[PDB]
Amino acid sequence: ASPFRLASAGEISEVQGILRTAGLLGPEKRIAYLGVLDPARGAGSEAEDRRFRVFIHDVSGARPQEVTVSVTNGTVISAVELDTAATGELPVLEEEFEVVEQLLATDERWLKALAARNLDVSKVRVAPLSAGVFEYAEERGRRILRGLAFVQDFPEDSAWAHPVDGLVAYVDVVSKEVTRVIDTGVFPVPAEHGNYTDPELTGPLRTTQKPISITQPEGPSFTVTGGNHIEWEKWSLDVGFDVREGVVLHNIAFRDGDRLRPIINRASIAEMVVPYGDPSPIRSWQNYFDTGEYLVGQYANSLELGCDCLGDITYLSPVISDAFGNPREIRNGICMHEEDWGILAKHSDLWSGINYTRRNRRMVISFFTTIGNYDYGFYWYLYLDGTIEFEAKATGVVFTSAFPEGGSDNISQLAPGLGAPFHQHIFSARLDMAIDGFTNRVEEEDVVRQTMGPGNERGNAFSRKRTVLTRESEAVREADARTGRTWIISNPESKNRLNEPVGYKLHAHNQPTLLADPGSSIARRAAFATKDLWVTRYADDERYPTGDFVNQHSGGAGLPSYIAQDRDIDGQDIVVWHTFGLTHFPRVEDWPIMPVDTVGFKLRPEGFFDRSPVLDVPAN
Amino acid sequence: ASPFRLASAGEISEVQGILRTAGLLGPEKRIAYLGVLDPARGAGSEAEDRRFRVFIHDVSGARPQEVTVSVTNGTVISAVELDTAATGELPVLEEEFEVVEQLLATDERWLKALAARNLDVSKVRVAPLSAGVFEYAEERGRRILRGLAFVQDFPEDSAWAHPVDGLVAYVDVVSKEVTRVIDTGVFPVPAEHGNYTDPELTGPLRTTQKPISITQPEGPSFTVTGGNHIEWEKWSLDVGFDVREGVVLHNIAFRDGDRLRPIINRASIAEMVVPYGDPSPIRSWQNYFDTGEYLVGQYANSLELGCDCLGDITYLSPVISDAFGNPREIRNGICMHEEDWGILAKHSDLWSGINYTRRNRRMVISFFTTIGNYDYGFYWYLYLDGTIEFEAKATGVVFTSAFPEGGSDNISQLAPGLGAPFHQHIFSARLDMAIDGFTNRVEEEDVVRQTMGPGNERGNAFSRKRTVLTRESEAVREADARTGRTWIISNPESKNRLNEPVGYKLHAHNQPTLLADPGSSIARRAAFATKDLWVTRYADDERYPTGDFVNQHSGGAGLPSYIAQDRDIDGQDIVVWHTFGLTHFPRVEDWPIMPVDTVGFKLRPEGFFDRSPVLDVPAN
Ligand SMILES: [Cu+2]
Ligand SMILES: [Cu+2]
Ligand code: NA
Ligand code: NA
Ligand code: NA
Ligand code: NA
Repeated sequence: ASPFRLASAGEISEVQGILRTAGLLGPEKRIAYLGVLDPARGAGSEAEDRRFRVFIHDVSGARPQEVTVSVTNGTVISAVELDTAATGELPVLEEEFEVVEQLLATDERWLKALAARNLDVSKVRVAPLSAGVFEYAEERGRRILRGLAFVQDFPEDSAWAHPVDGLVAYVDVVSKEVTRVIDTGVFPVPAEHGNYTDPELTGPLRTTQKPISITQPEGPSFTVTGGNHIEWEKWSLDVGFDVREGVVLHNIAFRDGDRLRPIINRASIAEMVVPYGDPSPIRSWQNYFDTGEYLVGQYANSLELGCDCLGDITYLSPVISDAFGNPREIRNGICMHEEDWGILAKHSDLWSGINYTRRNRRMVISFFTTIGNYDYGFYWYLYLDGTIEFEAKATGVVFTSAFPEGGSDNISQLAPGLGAPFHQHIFSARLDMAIDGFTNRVEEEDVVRQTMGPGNERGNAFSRKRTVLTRESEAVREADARTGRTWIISNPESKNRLNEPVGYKLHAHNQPTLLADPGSSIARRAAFATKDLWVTRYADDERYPTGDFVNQHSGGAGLPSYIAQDRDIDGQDIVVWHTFGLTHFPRVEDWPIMPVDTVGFKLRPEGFFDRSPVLDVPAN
Repeated sequence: ASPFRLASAGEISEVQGILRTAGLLGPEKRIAYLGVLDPARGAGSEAEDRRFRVFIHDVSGARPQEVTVSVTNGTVISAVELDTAATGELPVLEEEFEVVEQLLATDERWLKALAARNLDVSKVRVAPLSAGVFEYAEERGRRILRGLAFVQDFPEDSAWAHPVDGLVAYVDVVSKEVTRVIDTGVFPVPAEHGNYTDPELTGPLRTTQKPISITQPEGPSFTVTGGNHIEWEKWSLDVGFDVREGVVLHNIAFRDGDRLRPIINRASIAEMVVPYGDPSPIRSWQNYFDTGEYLVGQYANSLELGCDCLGDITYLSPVISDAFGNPREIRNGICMHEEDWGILAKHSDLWSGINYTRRNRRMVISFFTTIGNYDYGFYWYLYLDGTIEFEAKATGVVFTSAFPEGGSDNISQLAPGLGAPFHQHIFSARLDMAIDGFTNRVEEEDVVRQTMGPGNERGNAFSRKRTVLTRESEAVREADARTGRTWIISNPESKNRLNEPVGYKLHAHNQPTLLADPGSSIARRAAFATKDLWVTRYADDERYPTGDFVNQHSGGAGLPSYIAQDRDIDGQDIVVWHTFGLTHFPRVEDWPIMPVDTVGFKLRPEGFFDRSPVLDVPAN
């Protein structure tokens, strides 16, 4: 009955039927995106209407469409033709990936380039990459992918070990034309293999690791109701899944005595960009918007018990649409479990004689996605003490190139002749805040150093200052680790027992933001990534920091255009957008498969409760 | 047989006998510090000599002594009388703590102050705190403690809830004289209790938490030999224990094929300071050097199975000396165990068809100490992939004051009338490096942004720069989170298979350093805490960043005096000193007992290995 329930296979089948009957899903059409729309603000009328948003691509070159459907009523609500030269192309389709390699295999220029390198075309894999927007006027309004080549010596070989540098091609995937083949010169193809399951590379496997057995003899402490509603240790939330964003958390609330207190209305990773920092023309266009261009949810892994998720695991299997509107289940795509998390609180008191220890735990909600060579884990954590944390885990195989003789300022060497270009992995968390309700504000908190003198005669005092962000034009903020800068989201109309506004503090990791020149194409298309924190006034249609149609969009859409409205955010329905990421200079230890590295953020209560919220945790 | 073995009870008993026979341990003497000396450089002669360093206090006012003893030979090696007005006082003795409250109970000024507040002297606990060095000329060369008062309503009451503000006393603990009683005015004593085991405060305990059972059916994967030598998943190290520093790690090495490769010769937390930022004269002198003044090892907790350490736990019970030279065992003072640590590496490859997942784990070595109201956990972690990490966990009860009517810029309000002064908790990690041997150097690595233009026509390139620190005078460095600053410790004479020097990268958390005015007493005594990174040339006698005798030492000793030697550190035997800490603005949720907060650092391999070191981890 809950409006936040996961999409069912029956809903998706109904959407397909509604589109087909309306004449919108002929044999030339493909569904590039399908997802449920969240309820609009003020849904306290119970008048549920399950609506789906659909992007429809046409493989014959006709204009694509954006369509909204009500499965409750069985009707098309609206259908708009899209001018993609203006508003951006649709996300890349899984079926377009294979088109690139097949088209290049019959192009005379491509074959001549491979022949010069004595490579068998049957052994050459082509990575199909998003194109971005650069200097090529003929690409405006066309669906382009760019291809980079790797050699696979045999069917089980890791092609990433054998990049074909000096060569790139551009492909129009609708007209099925190779527009350009660029050959800047022959580089040796690195010859060492990177097969991390080959015994010749691994050596004998270790026999020293003894089992760690994690079990829950009475079952887990959380309950799942209505398919996706979780209650755990005073937390309450709904676990959503969207094919673009992946796991989405709704209605995060905490049961404080007899009050269910809201904290976050919607939390998601709303974009993630991977920009490459190699100025070679073979790769200087390379920027992945994994969320906006590729849709990270549709490549979610099925997670295996004992290997991917260890312990007493509860799975969710979300349903998405394939390109024809058929429902597809991602079996065991989301893992949920609780974990011991060390000591929560401890004190041995000399005067009272009381020794006190309590243990912490966290609830984990995670999924893993694979986009070509990279694999990303998305982890949401809820702690007993009210802390909320996100962590991204980056692994997989690094993207490779030749390593030039005489070295490089922009590429690491991993093996003889094998390079890995510098790059970043940058995420945008969209936090639609609801601290004790929807009237919220953001304050920036800095440490304040004080000078020795009157009133501070021993020169020991220090303080802090808080600055309220009152309008969107002043709500674009940068980190300052040296001054301990954090941001507090508070509710000025809801006070704790000390008559202070209740709040939550955002703690960032203070990693570098986007490094590209501010005049670059990527800085314009990924403007969100140039600043650590943005605050906007909530609006139904302001969903992504990069806009709705990211693929081949010329720039400026999303957050820079939203904040130009300069709306009041002082005690209003607000959304916090936090940029955070990893700057990756690959090391030898990242090859041939990369150990996990992590980045994230957390929010901790700041006078939200009237005292510690974990006094009622038992001794265990 | 190993020279790095823990001190035995028999060794300590022999030290006592040697001191007694030499006439150095009469009834007026107290042992303020006793610990084993590490082998000197070049101990490859097997000529083992177990030597102990002893600080001997005299309760009659005679000069204290520093003594070195050889238990192997049964001799006093050297004995030096100390001029404490010059070189500092000895660490505080546990037995001096009770002297303060007892002496004040008979002082007419103290009793008049308590009578004005209608407090029963039998209910007034006095926190005995280190004195530092301020404006009081009569304290030079005397052993002073300062006392702050708290009311205990009944024997099991938490006195911290009832600070007696406006009152402080200074006590000469040798002459047993109260030198000064300062009463700046009557503040109401906060009346709410803070008894976190009282059902009236906790409410009914939760019944919702189901058990998490962590077991190892075949036992743990590590072995312990010689009492304290650990081998685990290619790591090798010795776990030491010192009464001042606590757990010390020796001879950290990694088995790479058939070579045992050193990484760190000695790792320890060599100082930790807690400066308070309240300018009230009642507290503006308040700075704890928990390591140098109090000795954190002697207050180590006995850790309980299932509560403090969960899983298959191996304990060490270190032995220390009491004040009379008798051995005292800290039963179950160190916990050692391995922990599952999520996913290590993962890739699902479209082209090869191979799906690959491996799980990570870490070895944990920890102890917990209690100093008055605060409790600190010290955690060392070793990971499968070569990462080394330290984490401090801060909990206990925050130090309190009155909350002034009309508020404060330097104190948080926790409850009606109850304040908590702002403060920091700052640690110094001393890392005596040995990356593939002792010829090491430090490079500072910054991200480099590049301008769009020739050679970078699309404005996407970025790079990095490394600066070698060649002399101690240029080796005092500050963090810069915005430029992604890290430090690399490398061995220029040991190269990986790509002909690059092997190295390890230090990743800091980039938290604020010491906030006090640079002209303050604490900035002079804790100079190490004003900068994030120091590099010195190894020397036997340069052990602590604050010097040997921290208590009431006027300042300048330790790191600032060491680096004035301006020694060569470019490919030499070097020591890295890393400052890191927490800046604590207490929140309501920290009261009445504080949930754990954490800070730390980590070191990751940087071309130390020829490829990923965890290819031989099995599928599990
Ligand atoms: Cu990367
Ligand atoms: Cu603190
Ligand atoms: Na446009
Ligand atoms: Na909001
Ligand atoms: Na002095
Ligand atoms: Na060294």
